[PDB]
Amino acid sequence: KLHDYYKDEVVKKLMTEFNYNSVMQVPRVEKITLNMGVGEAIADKKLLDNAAADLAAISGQKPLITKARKSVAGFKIRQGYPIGCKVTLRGERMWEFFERLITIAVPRIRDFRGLSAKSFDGRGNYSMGVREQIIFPEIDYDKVDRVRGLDITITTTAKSDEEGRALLAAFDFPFRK
Amino acid sequence: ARIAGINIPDHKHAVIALTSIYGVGKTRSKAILAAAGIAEDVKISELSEGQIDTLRDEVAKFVVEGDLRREISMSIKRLMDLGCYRGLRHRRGLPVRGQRTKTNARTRKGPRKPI
Amino acid sequence: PRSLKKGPFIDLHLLKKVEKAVESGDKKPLRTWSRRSTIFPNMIGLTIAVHNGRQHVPVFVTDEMVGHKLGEFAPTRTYRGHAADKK
Amino acid sequence: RWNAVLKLQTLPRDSSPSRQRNRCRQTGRPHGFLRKFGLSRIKVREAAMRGEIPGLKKASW
RNA sequence: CUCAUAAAGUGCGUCGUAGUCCGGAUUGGAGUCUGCAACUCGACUCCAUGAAGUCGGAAUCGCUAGUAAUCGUGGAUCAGAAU
Repeated sequence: KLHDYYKDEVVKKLMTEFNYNSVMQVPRVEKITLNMGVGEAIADKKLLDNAAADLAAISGQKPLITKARKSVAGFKIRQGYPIGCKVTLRGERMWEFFERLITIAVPRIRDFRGLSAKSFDGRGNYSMGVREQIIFPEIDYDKVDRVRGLDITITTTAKSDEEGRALLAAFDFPFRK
Repeated sequence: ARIAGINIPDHKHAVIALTSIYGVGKTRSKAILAAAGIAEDVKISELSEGQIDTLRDEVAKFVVEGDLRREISMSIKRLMDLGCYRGLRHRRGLPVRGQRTKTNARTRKGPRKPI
Repeated sequence: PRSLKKGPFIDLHLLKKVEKAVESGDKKPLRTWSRRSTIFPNMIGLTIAVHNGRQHVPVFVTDEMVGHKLGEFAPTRTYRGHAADKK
Repeated sequence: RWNAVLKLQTLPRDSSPSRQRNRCRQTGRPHGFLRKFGLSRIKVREAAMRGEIPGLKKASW
């Protein structure tokens, strides 16, 4: 489908008129980490239930509850307290959630902007900023309690501000200046 | 029930139940309920599933949450970067006096505080 | 030890015209020489240019500015602020 | 302004002699004056308290 | 001619202690005005937010029949800020 052309066709073009180098380095595989919103503080013994219960619908498998390394430091932390809870995997999956994410349902929220501020400055990891109420084609319209709003990241190994983001604005819009 | 920017108005009348939204209040409560045709004397636990639906779509079209707060920050940053006393007033980190405040003023401030 | 009681000093010249432009709204930026005058309501929304001694600088009067003298918003000296002059 | 006080000019502009208004003598305020004294409402008071105005006296109660 | 609506009463309804449109403080935004001005000192209120309370530590104050408690109005002083 519309995802294979981005690693054989629309990858050499964005490396000829304003690059003049080799074929590699720009841009591979390697897993992509998907963090979760801090569940701490919000409430007590709960939320973890509704958690992994909604994070298992958009994707497969269920998140794992892992603790930190038993090593007290200069902070209020006990020994044996579930924190973090992260699980990232791939192989060929992290390719489709880049299609049904930025094509439909958007523009189709309620008050979407269009112009984004300069996220990063001198790095590779971009940024984001989504609200709590979102409408997706893979979610029920009336049966979900407590709307969830998780961010979106993307790991890249760039060297300069330019030469990049030119691939982001190649399928993921809008983005005015 | 769920409506706009994550709101949990439970065990309340359809009226004030919305008067808890930083966006809408009393006036907006009677108007929204009169346009959607909903009893103002019915609890949020007695509201049908079809009544809440027609209430979310109508209230959806409004300005609330962060997107609004950021506009406030920008409005406080625009006059802050300029030579306006008001902008410096928001900071208040400027000299309140008549002698200098930059240096030699620990007689009123006391022990040097961390930057 | 400020003092104005009930006798504010508004140069009779820069006060008569500012009222003349009130006939139907306001008028484009004006220029005054005597900064000794004090800012007041009638001068709200208008853009008065005070003389710093060399040229006239546009000073958009505001309700929060009311009470202070026009000269207070017209810097005499000129410090380049030898720096990135940010903020 | 010294220009706005063109009333002092006996000969009016294109407008008929009716153009001549009044303008106070002390302050020069055209707003509220007092023909009899030719002074504004804010000057007739300051001049009254000083007593510089003969025959004038502050009404009591 | 206006300030004036007299407040309460009278008739009807709400409620019985759940922070629930009950209680309205505080705070954000918009905005009129008296005033030559109201940032510190204003009145009022549109818009939103909406706490402390369910009769509140040691102590202490006014009152006995249309009286207590409680609500609203007028006037003297006064150009004008009179809880």
